[PDB]
Amino acid sequence: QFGSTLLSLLERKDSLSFDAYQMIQSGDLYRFSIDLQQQDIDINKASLE
Amino acid sequence: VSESYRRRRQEWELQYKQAEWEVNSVEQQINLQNMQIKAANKRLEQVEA
Repeated sequence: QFGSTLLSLLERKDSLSFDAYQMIQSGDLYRFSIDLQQQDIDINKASLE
Repeated sequence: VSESYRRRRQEWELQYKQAEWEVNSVEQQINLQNMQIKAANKRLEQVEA
């Protein structure tokens, strides 16, 4: 019973670690997103000119 | 005849100055295209990452 109990805990742990990693990983794309959005703003400024 | 040549010159003057403005406009197009190129690069970089 002890062994099985512990096992389940490790499964829990790795689940959380995966989700955490995934979230922080996904957080980086916003960098590029911001870059390109701002770039479009500047482009529109030039068009206005 | 003299006055006729005068009018002809008036026309040529207006004509060339308008073409001059157009020659300016294409520069703005060039600038925009450069900004566009930058954006495309960013897109590639984003996909890559």
